Amino acid sequence: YPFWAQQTYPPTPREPTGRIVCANCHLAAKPAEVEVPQSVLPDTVFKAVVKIPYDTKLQQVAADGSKVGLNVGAVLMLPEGFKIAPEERIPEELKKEVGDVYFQPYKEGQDNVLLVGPLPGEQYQEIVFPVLSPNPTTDKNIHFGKYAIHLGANRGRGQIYPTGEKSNNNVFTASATGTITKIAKEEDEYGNVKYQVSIQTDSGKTVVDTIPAGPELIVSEGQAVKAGEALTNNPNVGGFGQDDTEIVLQDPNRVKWMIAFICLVMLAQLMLILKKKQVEKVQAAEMN
Amino acid sequence: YPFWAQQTYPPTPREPTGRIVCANCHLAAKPAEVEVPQSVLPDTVFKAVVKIPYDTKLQQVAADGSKVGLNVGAVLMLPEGFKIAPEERIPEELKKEVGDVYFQPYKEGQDNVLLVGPLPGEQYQEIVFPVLSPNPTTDKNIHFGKYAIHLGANRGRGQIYPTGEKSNNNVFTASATGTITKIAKEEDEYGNVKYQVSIQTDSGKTVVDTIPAGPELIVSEGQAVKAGEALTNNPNVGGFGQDDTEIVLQDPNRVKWMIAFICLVMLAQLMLILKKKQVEKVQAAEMN
Amino acid sequence: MVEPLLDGLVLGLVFATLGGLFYAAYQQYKRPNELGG
Amino acid sequence: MVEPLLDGLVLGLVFATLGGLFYAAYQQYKRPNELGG
Amino acid sequence: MTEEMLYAALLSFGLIFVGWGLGVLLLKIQGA
Amino acid sequence: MTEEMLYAALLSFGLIFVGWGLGVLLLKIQGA
Amino acid sequence: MILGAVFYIVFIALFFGIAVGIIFAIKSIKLI
Amino acid sequence: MILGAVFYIVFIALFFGIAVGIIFAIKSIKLI
Amino acid sequence: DVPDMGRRQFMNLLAFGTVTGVALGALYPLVKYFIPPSGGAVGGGTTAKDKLGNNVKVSKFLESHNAGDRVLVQGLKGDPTYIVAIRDYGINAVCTHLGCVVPWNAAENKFKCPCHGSQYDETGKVIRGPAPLSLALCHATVQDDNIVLTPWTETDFRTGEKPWWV
Amino acid sequence: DVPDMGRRQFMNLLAFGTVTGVALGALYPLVKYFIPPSGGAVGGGTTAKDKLGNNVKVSKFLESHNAGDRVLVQGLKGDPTYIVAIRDYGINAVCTHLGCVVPWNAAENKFKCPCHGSQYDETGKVIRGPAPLSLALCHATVQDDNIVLTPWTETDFRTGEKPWWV
Amino acid sequence: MANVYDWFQERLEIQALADDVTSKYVPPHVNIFYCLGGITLTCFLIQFATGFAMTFYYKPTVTEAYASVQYIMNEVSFGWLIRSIHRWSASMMVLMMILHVFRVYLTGGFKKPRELTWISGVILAVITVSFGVTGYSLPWDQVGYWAVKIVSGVPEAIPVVGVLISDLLRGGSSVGQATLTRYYSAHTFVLPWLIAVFMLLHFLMIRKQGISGPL
Amino acid sequence: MANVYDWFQERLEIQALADDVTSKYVPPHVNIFYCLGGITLTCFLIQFATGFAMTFYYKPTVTEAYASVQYIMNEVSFGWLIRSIHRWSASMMVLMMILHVFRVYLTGGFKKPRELTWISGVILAVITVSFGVTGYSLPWDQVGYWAVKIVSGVPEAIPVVGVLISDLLRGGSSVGQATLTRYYSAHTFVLPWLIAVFMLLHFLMIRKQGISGPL
Amino acid sequence: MEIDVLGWVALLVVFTWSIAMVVWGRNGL
Amino acid sequence: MEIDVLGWVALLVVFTWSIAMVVWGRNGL
Amino acid sequence: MATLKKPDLSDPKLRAKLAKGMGHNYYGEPAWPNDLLYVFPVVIMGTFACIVALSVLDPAMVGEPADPFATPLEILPEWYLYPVFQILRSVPNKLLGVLLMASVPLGLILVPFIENVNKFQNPFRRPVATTIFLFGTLVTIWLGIGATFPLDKTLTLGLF
Amino acid sequence: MATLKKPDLSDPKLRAKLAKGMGHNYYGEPAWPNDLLYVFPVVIMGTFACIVALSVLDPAMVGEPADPFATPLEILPEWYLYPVFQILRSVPNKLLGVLLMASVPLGLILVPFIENVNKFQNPFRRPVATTIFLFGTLVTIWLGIGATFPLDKTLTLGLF
Ligand code: HEM
Ligand code: HEM
Ligand code: HEM
Repeated sequence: YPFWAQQTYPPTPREPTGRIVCANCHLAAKPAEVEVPQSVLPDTVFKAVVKIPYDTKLQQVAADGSKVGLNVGAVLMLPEGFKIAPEERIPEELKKEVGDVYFQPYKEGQDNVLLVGPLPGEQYQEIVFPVLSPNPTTDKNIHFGKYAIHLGANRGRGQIYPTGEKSNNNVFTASATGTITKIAKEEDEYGNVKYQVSIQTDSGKTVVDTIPAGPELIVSEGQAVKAGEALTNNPNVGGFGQDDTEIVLQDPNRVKWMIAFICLVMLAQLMLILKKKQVEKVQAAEMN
Repeated sequence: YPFWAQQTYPPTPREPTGRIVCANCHLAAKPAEVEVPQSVLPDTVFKAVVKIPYDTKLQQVAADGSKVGLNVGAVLMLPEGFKIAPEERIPEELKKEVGDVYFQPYKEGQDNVLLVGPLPGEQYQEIVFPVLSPNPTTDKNIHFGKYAIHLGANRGRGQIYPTGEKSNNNVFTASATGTITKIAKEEDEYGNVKYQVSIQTDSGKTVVDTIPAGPELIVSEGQAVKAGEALTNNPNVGGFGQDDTEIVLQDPNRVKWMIAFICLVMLAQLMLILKKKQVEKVQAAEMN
Repeated sequence: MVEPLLDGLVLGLVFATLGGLFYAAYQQYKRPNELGG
Repeated sequence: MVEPLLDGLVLGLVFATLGGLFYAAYQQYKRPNELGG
Repeated sequence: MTEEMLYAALLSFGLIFVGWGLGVLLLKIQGA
Repeated sequence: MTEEMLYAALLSFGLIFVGWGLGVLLLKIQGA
Repeated sequence: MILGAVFYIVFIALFFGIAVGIIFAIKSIKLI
Repeated sequence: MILGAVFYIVFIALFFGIAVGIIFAIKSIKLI
Repeated sequence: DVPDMGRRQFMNLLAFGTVTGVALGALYPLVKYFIPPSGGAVGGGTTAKDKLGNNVKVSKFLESHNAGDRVLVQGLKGDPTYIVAIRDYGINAVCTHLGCVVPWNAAENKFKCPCHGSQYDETGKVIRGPAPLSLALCHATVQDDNIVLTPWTETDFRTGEKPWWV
Repeated sequence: DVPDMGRRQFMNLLAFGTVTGVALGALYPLVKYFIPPSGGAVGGGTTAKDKLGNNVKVSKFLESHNAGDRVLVQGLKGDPTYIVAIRDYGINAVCTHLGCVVPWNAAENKFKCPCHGSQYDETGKVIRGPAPLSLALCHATVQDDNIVLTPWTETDFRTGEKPWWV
Repeated sequence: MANVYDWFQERLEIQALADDVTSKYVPPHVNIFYCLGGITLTCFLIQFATGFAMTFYYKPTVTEAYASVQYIMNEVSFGWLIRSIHRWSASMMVLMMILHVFRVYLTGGFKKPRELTWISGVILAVITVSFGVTGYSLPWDQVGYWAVKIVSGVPEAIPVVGVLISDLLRGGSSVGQATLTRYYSAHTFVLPWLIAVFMLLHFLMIRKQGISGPL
Repeated sequence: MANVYDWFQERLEIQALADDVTSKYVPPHVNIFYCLGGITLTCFLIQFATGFAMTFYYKPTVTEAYASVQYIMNEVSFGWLIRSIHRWSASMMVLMMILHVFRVYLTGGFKKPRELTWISGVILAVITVSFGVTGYSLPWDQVGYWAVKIVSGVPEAIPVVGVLISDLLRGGSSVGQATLTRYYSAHTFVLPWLIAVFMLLHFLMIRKQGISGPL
Repeated sequence: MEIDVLGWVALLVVFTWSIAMVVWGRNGL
Repeated sequence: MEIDVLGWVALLVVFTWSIAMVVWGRNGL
Repeated sequence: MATLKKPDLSDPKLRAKLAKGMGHNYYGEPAWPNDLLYVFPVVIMGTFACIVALSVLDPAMVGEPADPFATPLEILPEWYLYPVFQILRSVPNKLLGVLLMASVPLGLILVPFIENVNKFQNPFRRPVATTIFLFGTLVTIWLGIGATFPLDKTLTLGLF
Repeated sequence: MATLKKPDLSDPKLRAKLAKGMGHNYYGEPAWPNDLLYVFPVVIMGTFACIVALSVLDPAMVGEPADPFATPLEILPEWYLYPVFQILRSVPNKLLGVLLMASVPLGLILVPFIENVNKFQNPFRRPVATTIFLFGTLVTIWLGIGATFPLDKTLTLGLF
């Protein structure tokens, strides 16, 4: 959950390497995308689109075991100065495509760093940020230019709780090397099913492995599989992903002059060629 | 007195400007010189000569008034690593020319910064430092190369005591603007003669100026000279001076190779000319 | 750090160039010579 | 910061040069020409 | 972010011919 | 510190002639 | 795209215009 | 000074020597 | 049926004419580029600085930094300016002759530019040397923590008329 | 009565010969000059450093600097080396493939060089990726205040034979 | 006024120089692709002007390189334009070169009379690529520092002198200040000299043998 | 082997180049003083080599310039020799130049056929003196900083553009980092280009008109 | 937000007009 | 302390031998 | 018309040049005003104008401060270094990598010595070259792209 | 003997050169091997050797860290800047200083336009020049030295 990034990594969701801390608990990797315009003018509302696709007609394991669907969520890192557009500066057309999203700032102040989710995946395969570009003209310390944008997006339950304990949307190795004896499956009048496996043989040993209700079983009975071995199966169909992009907080004048100069240049080119032609005609009289 | 520099300016006798704090109390300026060799080899005793000349058959005012002669003293600033040669590493010849001088380090540690004096001027017109050059070979943090040397030398009583009060080897202005009335000359059964002058006239006033016994008098009686005016004469025949120089703590090998290379070069030059001659003779056969 | 616009200008221009070059190699591999080689 | 050795090389060489130049201006202001000017 | 690439590729390629032809056309209309 | 100057001045000047003459002498002894 | 395309065409055409325009004006006044 | 002067003279003379030496040895062996 | 020298010069004018335009255009920004960005584009006078050009805390200065308070500060345009309860004005320490910092003589009250023996008063104004003009002046107020130095308009409260620096 | 091609070549040999000498001589020091001064000409291993390449105080590290002590330090030759009571050896964090710092995975125990998906153990030795050789090792003792890192001679107490780095 | 021409003509023979120019001709086999060289040159002249420009504000030190760049981008007048042109023009110089190499090759212009021009051109290309790589690291940002930290190790595979080489380019065992210093010296002093000598050769030969023949 | 000569001869006409050389002659009026130019040049080549050398260790920043120099002097191999040669060779370049100017003048070699060579030479001298002055301040020691702090104000006397000029050379109102940056750019990039263009001219003209006549 | 479009277009136009202008000028390819 | 003297002398000798060597070489002035 | 001056095949000097493959600037359109003075500036301004437009529309960024301790993910050299970077990472033997890289310029140096076997310019009249060229140009772009994929999905480019 | 080839005054080409003051490299000793190849290296090594010796015997120093707040006493530019520094400090009017300085190179530029009145090389055959030269050279060294004295004792040089 985006807000767990917030609790576990207070100061920022992005490590010096660019990783983004969501990768710490959500260990699968599915693809993720951000689309903004190539350029925006100062002080202008624009649309930043996060994409977080997954096979919609697909289900994941629930915490107790069921088989519900998954939610999506992202952290979007806009450049300094940028922020979510004022409710009132958002045109109807766009308000409608944004939905009931709670853009939530990583920490007080950091309004350009946005957390969002969990939101139901069936509807929010793409999430639309109404963002309002800053104004170099009134904020002396925001400058025109190209800036990075960072995104981390996730769908599906993660693998590790902030407490630090494993979840159930992953696999469970084997406690130690040896042979398998019995596999029981308790069900505490509260704590749902929890198949229990036992090892042993060779150098003593009598350890046990208790595995939550949700993952499969791809183990049989009476086999000697060493310690740390895939005896669970991988339940997880979720995953987390990153994308980066850039946007140019562009100044109209820079463009307007650039145009004027391009026009001067073409004009000047024309004049040279027209000239060449004059010379060609003049040279023609020197042929004879 | 060199040791007053020490008390008033503990950390160093030289200001960031290169001035040297002795100029603060000794306000006259007579010339001063330091001579060291252009170069010394590591770990070698050598002679640094301070010169502090003045008209030997000349006398200055004494503190009570008398007319004794003056003493000299200097602060010599050698480069890091340098220091006063061990009593035993000083050849007889030189020991004899050094005399009974107490080379005294500016502060514990700073053995390359040397204070000396007061020493009687009749004999110490030049003061000879037996100095022992450092050894880059055994002290990893002393390097061969050219280094500055700084000298401040003085002869004669100074002008201001460390307490901050005027002395008597200078001039005494006039207390305020007005006319001169009476000039008396007390003599406390201890505190020697002290001519006293009085002003007044115009806008009230009745201030008095008490001037120690030693300076002249070039004032008469009944004259209106404004405040701050030369009414004493300048007794001082002393003065303080600076000189700077450089010395190369030189490495034998650097010289020995330089020689070898110079020899290769001359050798090579010879060969080219000898060659040219061969060609000249060869060309001579092409004349006919 | 990658750079889509450039990467694209690169290929457009590479191919358009390799292309017009062969086109020119060809236009002359047919109506060639004249002037005296 | 001044520099005695250089300052000296400067003058020695300046004068020795101004000198040999005039010496050469002269040696030729007398036994000149030949070859055909 | 990669629709920029193909956009640039096509146009950089394409606009040459537009320029080329545009050039030729100028030639026709002048009388070369 | 200024005895360095005149020392350099004299020699820089002087050694030229020593070189010059030395050159000439070589010429005599070779037969030019 | 569509909006670019329009501007593009109008921009080039506009200049193409001036080109052709200038030839003749320049031609049919004995400068060419 | 005196000590320089000696070395100077000996140094030059020494090389002057080799110069002259080499001419003749080099001459009176049909290389010159 | 061939254009004369007249109409060829015309074409040239058009052609090289506009080409010059294009060059001037390109040249313009390059030129502005080399002209350094200007000190304080907001006001005319910034805060003072010490050795490292940091920020001169008011109470650490008063509390301990030389007696008869006349210390060197990094003021307007980076000129080292003496600071002398404090004093209204700072005294620019660059002598008006060639630009050496002029040390303060507590013992004689005058300033001496040691470079060529010129000297000033307790006020900046000169009394000798080859320096043909008084030390500069500037306002030394206080904003919260440190000091605030602003350029000195008014007339020289030492000279009689307009300042040479306005 | 004219020297033949034989004796002209002789003179040349002498002349251009010695001129080459002179050039080699001049060239020698210039060459040595460009070769950088060497790290620690006294011993083989220096003290460790942190972010600013300062000096890693022992008690500020232990007291507070990430749990399951596996932090990056600036070690031998400036290579960032993980430090893991402490541990004997440091683990060089440059993967043996192309030289990216390899992050530590507390959750899986393995190292992953994200550049090309190669991985190592708790010990340095590799178990996959295109990295064809284990992370480097070095002694991590303690001299008074900080840490002392010395080059690792002995045999790889992980591999079986001589180290690839000795 | 007083004919400047004659003045120069008397001394230097300004005319022989004009005549060498106005007696060259461009053969009909010469199409628009025979501009890639000039265009590559033109991109270099743009690099030279803007690169020089930046040497007035950029500071080749690990403590200030990044901020200098930031300063040039945010505070210097048209700085953003100067740096941006230097980036694009770097990219186009390399590209245009490669196109030029295509034209040379699919035109057999590197053959007998002219293998020296082609060899010198290959060196140009190595020099040109060295600019790109040294310059890439002057911002001392994350991308650039890491790129340097990699290429710089490559040389170590070479057998006897692979570590020395590496050391020479990086000013020691690892990347660091020495590296930035050396890359700066390289990018703003060494390479512009090398590239000018080899362009000088490339052009001189080209002028000496004229363009290659028609195909 | 296979005569390298012929290879080159076929393409470039290596021979026409050899012939231009071995057909020049030195007139009898030409004495040892007609070496001052070459000797001045030689001092410059020594500056170029050693100056380049130092660009590998020197750091043009107010925080590190002085220590870089100290490092070059104490820790870099033969660094002391390289810096010392750069100092002396700077001093001799200027001196030898001045002698060269004496020879040119007391030889009337700057007359009619050759006033362009003399004018270009005067510019050389201004360029050469600018090296000295910019270089003087790179150690950012007391002597050098103060020398810069003075010359840099001189321009302000000029009427309309005296302050702009000053500002351009010092990168602002006072001396500071900007100044060192600009002087560095000047000393290691601008001036070596300018001096190479004008030496190129000076030499070319000289080659075009041969030495002046006998007196 | 369409002065932006005129901007990129300016790029495409000069690149195009430039080729056009060369071809025309040297009757060329 | 007299390898120092040989040092300066080396300076004087090359400066001298060099002139000598030029003069000789070009029979000269 | 244009402007044309045919080779003067009557000049021995021109003929000797043609013989050594090399008199082609003596005939054609006159290089001076026609090209040098009128189309060269056009090409120059055009080149400059595109670059300026690109620089305004898509200016340079400032990335993040170098970190010795933190290796980017997303670290590629510029495009023209793709192939080499490809080659360099996807070849387990470092020395072989180096040599393969060095072979790119050493190779192009031999090109004129290898293809000196004949004297054909036109690539049609040299099908073997034109093929080894095209082949190489292909392989080149091939590894260029490969550099942008992950190591494994690299050669295949994710297709086989 | 040496090696001599007298002017071929029979060659019109040589004569036309001589006429415009300028054929003097067609006669003399042959420049190639005789000078270029044998005395030039001598001069080069000699020049280098002296410089190296000077550099060892008298290496460069490192002075003290620049101080914005503390003006040296003992601050002079290098020798070749003495005269100008002299002029610059001993002239109360700044602009006049600047112009006098600027006049040094602007002046030397006119020199060949002023002395073009005749065509004498030899300074003996031009006593006015040789004098204004010598005069100037003198004044020059004069202010050079003056720069090393205090402002007052400056012009006089302490003599009158
Ligand atoms: C671990 C401390 C952790 C972090 C930092 C984190 C950050 C982001 N998450 Fe998440 N998340 C878990 C851990 C962490 N997440 C765990 C464990 C779960 C499963 C909990 C449960 O449902 O019992 C979890 C869940 C989510 C979800 C809901 C997925 C679903 O459909 O069930 C989302 C959308 C999610 C996203 C993110 C994002 C984005 C993070 C970026 C900072 N996590
Ligand atoms: C003032 C505080 C002061 C200093 C710093 C100082 C330093 C050096 N001196 Fe001195 N000195 C006085 C002041 C200072 N000196 C005063 C006052 C006197 C006169 C005292 C008296 O005799 O009543 C004085 C004296 C000397 C002398 C003796 C002169 C004599 O012949 O009477 C010497 C030799 C002397 C030298 C120095 C040197 C050197 C200083 C360098 C640090 N002072
Ligand atoms: C082909 C020639 C050149 C190429 C290919 C080239 C390339 C580069 C590149 C790619 C950069 C990195 C720009 C960035 O920060 O993104 C750069 C930076 C820099 N270059 Fe060049 N360059 C060239 C010529 C020059 C020249 C001749 C100079 C000096 C006159 C120069 C001076 C600089 C400076 C000072 C920087 C640092 C400023 C900056 O990083 O943006 N360049 N160069």
